[PDB]
Amino acid sequence: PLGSILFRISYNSEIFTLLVEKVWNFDDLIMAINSKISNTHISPITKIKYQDEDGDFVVLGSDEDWNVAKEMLAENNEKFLNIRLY
Amino acid sequence: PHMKTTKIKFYYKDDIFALMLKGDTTYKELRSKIAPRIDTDNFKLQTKLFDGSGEEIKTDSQVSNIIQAKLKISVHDI
Repeated sequence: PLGSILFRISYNSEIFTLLVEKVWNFDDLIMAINSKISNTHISPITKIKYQDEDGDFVVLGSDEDWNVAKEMLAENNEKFLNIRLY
Repeated sequence: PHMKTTKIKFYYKDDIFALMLKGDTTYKELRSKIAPRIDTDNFKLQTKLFDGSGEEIKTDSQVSNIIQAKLKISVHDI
């Protein structure tokens, strides 16, 4: 609804979307992720991957990167996220 | 404005990380950024291109240029 980011997460050969407001840090969003990804039946995970504009997949799990995620988005203000697990 | 930075990625073994370097970032800066991403404090960075064997960002004139040029990077253990 509000200015939140939907974490498109593709774990294995499936897709899961976890919403995370731009006001939260790598935790909440993870806390959010774990809340949506745990359904994969493997582990709560602790790191995520995110597709960059380059056309490849990178990681994200730090305050520095976290800022890159929001900013990388800000540029397009899509309000979503192309995440991937495993 | 508030904090202008660049969106440059990096590749470690089989993983890719993403970092933000301002228009004045030095190598050490760039390197310190990749470290917290990797699982080592002994890692190198290199501009990754069609070959994947570009130049190793060890000096500020490169890392920076990578932030400017938006050059892809590949980090590895040393």
